[PDB]
Amino acid sequence: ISKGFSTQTERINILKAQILNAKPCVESERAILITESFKQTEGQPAILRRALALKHILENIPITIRDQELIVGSLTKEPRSSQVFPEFSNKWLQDELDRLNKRTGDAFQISEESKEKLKDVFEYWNGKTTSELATSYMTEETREAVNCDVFTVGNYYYNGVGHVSVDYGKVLRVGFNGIINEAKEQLEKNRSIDPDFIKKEKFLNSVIISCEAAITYVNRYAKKAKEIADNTSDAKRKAELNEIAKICSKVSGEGAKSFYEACQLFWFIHAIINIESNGHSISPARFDQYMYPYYENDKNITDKFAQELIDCIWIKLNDINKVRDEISTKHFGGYPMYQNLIVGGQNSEGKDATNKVSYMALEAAVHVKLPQPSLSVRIWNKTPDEFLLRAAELTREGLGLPAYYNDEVIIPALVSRGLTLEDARDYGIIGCVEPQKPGKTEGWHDSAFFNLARIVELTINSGFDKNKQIGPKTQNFEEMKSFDEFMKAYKAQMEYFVKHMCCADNCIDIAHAERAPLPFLSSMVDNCIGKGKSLQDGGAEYNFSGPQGVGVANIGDSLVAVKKIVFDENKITPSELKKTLNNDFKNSEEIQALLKNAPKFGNDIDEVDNLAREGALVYCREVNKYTNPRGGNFQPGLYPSSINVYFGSLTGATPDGRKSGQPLADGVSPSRGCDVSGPTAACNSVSKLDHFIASNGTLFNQKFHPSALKGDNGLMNLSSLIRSYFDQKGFHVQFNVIDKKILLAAQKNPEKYQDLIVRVAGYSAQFISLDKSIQNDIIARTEHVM
Amino acid sequence: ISKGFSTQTERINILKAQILNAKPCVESERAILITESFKQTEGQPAILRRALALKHILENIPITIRDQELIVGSLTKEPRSSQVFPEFSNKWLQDELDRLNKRTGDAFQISEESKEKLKDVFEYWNGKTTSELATSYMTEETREAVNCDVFTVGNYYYNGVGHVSVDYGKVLRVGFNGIINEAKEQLEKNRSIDPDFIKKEKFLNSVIISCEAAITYVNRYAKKAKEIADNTSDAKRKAELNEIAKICSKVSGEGAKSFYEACQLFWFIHAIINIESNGHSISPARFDQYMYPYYENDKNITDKFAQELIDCIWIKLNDINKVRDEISTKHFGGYPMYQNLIVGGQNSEGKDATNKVSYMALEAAVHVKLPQPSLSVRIWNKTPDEFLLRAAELTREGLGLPAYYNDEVIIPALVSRGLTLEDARDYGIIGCVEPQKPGKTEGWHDSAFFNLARIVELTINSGFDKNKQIGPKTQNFEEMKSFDEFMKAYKAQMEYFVKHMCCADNCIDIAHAERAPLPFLSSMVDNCIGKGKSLQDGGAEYNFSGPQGVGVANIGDSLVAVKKIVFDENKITPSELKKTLNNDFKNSEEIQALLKNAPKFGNDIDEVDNLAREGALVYCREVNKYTNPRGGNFQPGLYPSSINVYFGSLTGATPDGRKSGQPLADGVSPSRGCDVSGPTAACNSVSKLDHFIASNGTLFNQKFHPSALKGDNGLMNLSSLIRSYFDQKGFHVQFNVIDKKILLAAQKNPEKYQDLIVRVAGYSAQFISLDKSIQNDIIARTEHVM
Repeated sequence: ISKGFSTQTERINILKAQILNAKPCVESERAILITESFKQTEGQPAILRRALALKHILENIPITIRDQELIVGSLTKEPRSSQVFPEFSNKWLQDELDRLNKRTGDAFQISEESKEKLKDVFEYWNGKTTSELATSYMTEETREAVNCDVFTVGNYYYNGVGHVSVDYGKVLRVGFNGIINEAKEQLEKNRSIDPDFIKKEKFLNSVIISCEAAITYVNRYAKKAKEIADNTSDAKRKAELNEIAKICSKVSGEGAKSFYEACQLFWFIHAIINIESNGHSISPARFDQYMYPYYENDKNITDKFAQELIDCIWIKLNDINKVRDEISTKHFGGYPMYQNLIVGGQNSEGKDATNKVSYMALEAAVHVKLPQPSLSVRIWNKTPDEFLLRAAELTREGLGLPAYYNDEVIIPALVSRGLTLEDARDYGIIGCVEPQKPGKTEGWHDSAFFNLARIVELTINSGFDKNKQIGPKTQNFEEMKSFDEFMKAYKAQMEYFVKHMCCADNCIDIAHAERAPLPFLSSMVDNCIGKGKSLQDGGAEYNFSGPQGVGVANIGDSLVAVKKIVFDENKITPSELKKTLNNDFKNSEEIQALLKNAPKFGNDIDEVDNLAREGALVYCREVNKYTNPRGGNFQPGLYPSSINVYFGSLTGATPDGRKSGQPLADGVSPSRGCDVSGPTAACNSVSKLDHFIASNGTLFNQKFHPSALKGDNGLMNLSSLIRSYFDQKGFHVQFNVIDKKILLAAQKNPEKYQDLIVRVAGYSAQFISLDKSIQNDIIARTEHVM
Repeated sequence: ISKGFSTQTERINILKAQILNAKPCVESERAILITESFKQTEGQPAILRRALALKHILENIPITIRDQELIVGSLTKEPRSSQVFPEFSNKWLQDELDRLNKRTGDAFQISEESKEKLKDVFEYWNGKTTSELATSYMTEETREAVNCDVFTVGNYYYNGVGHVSVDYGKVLRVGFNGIINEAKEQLEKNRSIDPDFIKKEKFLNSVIISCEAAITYVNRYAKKAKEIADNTSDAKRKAELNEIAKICSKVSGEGAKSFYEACQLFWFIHAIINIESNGHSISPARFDQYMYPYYENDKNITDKFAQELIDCIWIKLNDINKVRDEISTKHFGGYPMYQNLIVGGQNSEGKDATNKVSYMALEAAVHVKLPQPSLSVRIWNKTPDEFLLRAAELTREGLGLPAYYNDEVIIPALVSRGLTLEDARDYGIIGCVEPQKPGKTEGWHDSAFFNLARIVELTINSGFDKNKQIGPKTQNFEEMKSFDEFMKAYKAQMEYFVKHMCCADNCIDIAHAERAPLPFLSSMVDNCIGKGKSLQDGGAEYNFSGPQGVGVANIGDSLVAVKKIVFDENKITPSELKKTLNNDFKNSEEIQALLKNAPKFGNDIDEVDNLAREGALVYCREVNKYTNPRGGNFQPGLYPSSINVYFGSLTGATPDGRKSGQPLADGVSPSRGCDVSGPTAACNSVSKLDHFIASNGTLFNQKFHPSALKGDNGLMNLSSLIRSYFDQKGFHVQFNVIDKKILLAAQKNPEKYQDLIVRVAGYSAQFISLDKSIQNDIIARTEHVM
């Protein structure tokens, strides 16, 4: 049953326009301030330096209240802009200062004045960043493996970590004063003559200073609100501002006690986190679970105003941005922050937890129609039908939202990783598809991207690449007589690179703990205050590291091709295939056709599906061998953000028929046009993979022609498709519902399609802000009907 | 049976004249070099920065070979001068640049050029020293306790740690190449995917770089030797310089294989240690045990040359110097380095270990007659009579040498602190009187000086001092009715300050580990290479921290006076005594007389000797409660260097009759002229203290009139005095044998007595280089006869 969606107030349109009409730029205030503070704390421990720096920033950072805002708090003067974080890395910025506004995608403006002020910043931070210490900790062998174009650990290397869902619920209940009082109590409790207390004390004091600075920050908006009110004409806007001033004053240090207060305090928590560090994927998680109580108890609010407040937060979540270097930008195209917000699911007791706020979140997506937040819904055996159908309506809107997650697979997967059953049932998603128990984890849910297809090249070329032996010298492909020998060489190549990728991640882990322990963020994740340790030092109850494998379909299709055509049927000799591949099928399209016609993943053909499964398993098993410095384990992920295009441009021709330089498959999805047996057959193939071991998450994309979702019948079919895929143990699925014509038009006349939103992989983005190479990949994806 | 001493070669007199005619100065080379290197290693981990800095220093530090030297290696161009160590502290130097000349005590010259060059040094190291981080780690309350004249933790706060006896024996056998290969083997052993290996690898690589730098340092001298030889006329000196070149070449990286090579390699090890850090008390320890094998196996050497070589080392040990701030200089007056070298004793099997070299060491002291090294002898039940008598002859020479140590007390004391019986039996002395198992310890043997008399003052004034409550507000003295109430208040004051002294020590401990881990020094102490941890990080097998209590006699005499005169006989009320003390006995000498006539420590009077024991035990028991960041325990020591005088000037009048500002007693010695019952009665009193608990060492001074050691009979009396004191469980004892008239003359005409050496406390010094206040204290010490 289609119910349709309500309409947003005019204010929502005003606010939305602010985001879309904004010209993304790089501001310099924060960079100046943090450098300023660090110059004065040279003789203080890192944790105190971080606390004092946050304090200096929050007391001097410019304060902005955009016109018509109900929820205030902006990190940059210009909307949808980015601050700078010199503490992690900055030389890349110094190199790109003049070509930032010359980008085809993810372009950023920067005044001549800002360029001038950053000079001193670059000068001071030379050798004092986390990225430089990280490099120093790595062995020479690891530094080389890092530059072989097999994997990339740049995410946490060039910028902050993030990828966490803080315990918003706790802070909303006790406010910043509560966090302070808790730290003060621990300080009293653990007082001791034991040397260990020395460092624990500095950590706790750092937490106090941080939350105190947070209280100052909120008060600053409180004062600014009045100054605007006193000089605003119409009593309506004046009245709203006086309310804002009043609300900010209360949630200044106290906990929320009304829905409005809860919304504002929630935003300040989220905002401050993004000022302390620029790691993205700061996910609100189960927003409907911790916000509902405040909605239910507020006896003076109307559902209309409650909805408007929510719509404002949806818009504020879009105001945050982050500038990355040229290369990294290809890994995260479309100004993505990946702030995942999930709705629905079950509670810790195993009962359904759908509530009104669950539905208001879905409604907001339609009211705002912006890339953020990354709206998601949890599905389980007892998911109410109305809820799943309502999510289906949203999907039909063509925003790529929401992403669907299967409780039936994730819960068991999390418990096997060490979470209690209660914590597992209460999971939220971080960034793209990474599950975690909110308020208790330091997951590092995206510590690297690993190119699986690249390993196939190395196996065929015995570790030799370009003009150097970059990987182990495994058995020559030419001398192989069985597929087993190929699989052993494949595993040997896999083992070597996974080892160095993880080792590299651990050096970066150490660097962050050594130069950038986060006092503020740590105060909201369990055990940090109790243990007197930061997140970087293992204070979290649960600790993980999550590296992503990219090219699942390419690996499955390649292995079956080598197995069937070379070793089984002997149509080609190893020596012939190797030459053909190294030559990119030049003067040998007969062999390419033979490869392209081989069985392909995504058609419910077990012979290939099982090799895609096994190929991925070799990767996942290698990752499970590793441990991080925080005492946690590494767990495999299979998602790609937008790196499948970049990775593909660095990979030669592969045994599945793909020509050199072409994009790799996205997530665990079948390759372009290879899934020619319908949506269902494709879901059956994907569900054959091991979605339990890849506990860091797997991503599955599917694109339907609009006609497939028309009418109630269309909604019914989408629900069946989803349920059927999840019953077979699928991890996640999300859908694009657009006509190819609209996308093509967008490429011709961007000006006319500024509000066009499309799903990339785990997140939605403004289509015209994506590089052409990413746009084309999306356009080329298989299009299904039901 | 006196045997007199042989005569040194003319060369020794020439080398000796170099030290005495030198004018101590502060050079700037090292300061410039380490600063330059640190600017280039900003992005490296601390351990690597320290390794690279040592490398840069050793490759560019001026090389110097003084005339007629047989053993080469000089740390400063000008003899007996000091290099600078900005990494620990340096602001104090900036403040004293212009008054280093005007000193009455340890005066240092500094060129106008050096002053200019240090400007950059001061500017760069701001906030980057160990002292600044140490302060930052301390709490508010601890910082205050540190600045109220009760104790001082300045030693390891302003400069390096040191106070260690490296495993010289090992390096002499395997050479620097041996250490390097051992580190390389460990690197291959421990190599694993475990995150912990990351930091261990950096440490081991740091060790390699350091030993490699040490190798090139030795080679630079090899090259310089020739460069000089090619420019010297008389074939005799030319031949020596060519021989020096050969030796430095072999010993360059390999172990010694002749007495000469052993002597030269020994000095290089010692010298380089003093280039990496300026922590003093770098003690050669059992020189006779590890040097004897090389002497015995050398078949081409004569005892005359072997002795000359030893005399050369003796002179070289006097070439090293260290500048300290005005205040610290009062704690360590006389240009002291406290390099303790000990001979005799038993081996790990419990058999006597006296050997030929044991005697050559004693002989060397008479040949050179300089303040260093701090010669000592080990004495036990089976010590050969000839040996003890020969040591007695040396004592008669009046150099203050040698210090005597009782194996019968020390061995048991060390075993109770955790050392195996074998390690304890192989102890050597660090600095003044601090015992340790060489090559396996990080003892921190002089982490602080605690003023015991000051606690008595705070007990009487209820923690109120000057114009503020600095200590606990213990029971008001005026309302005390029994001695028990007094002791309880005394313990309460003691507890409070010992707690903060130790906590402060722990913060400094952490600071050194965080900013100054030593790669080179650590490589020669057991478990460091094996554990992949530096000395500062707990790599040593044995770990301790040793704070010194000062004013034992003053505490004993004060407690018996309060007990007897006030509580037992009621001659005066508490209120009256308190008033009289705060008034420094003004217009109440009748009361002072009464206090001075009360029983005094040092006369074999149990009533007072026991309160001296008990008063000291309160201090010792408090210290035992604490542990350091390296997993070790704190152990009490009772010695004062020269701080008894400084501490005295900061202490008001005390209940024993001592007027405000007067020196406190030295070590465990009776106060000036209170021991009026002969040397034996004094020894009996001191032996009543608990010398086992004060495992960090106790110091006992005694001064005899020259007539007491005249003739063989005099030598036998001294042997019996020593035997009796040790049989009664005394820890240590040393004697000054000098005529009062000579010291007074030296004060009147310094120029005439430049070679006059006298015993301060645990070390001998050049009398004229000592400040007048310290000179007078020594002159005022009780003079005994036998």
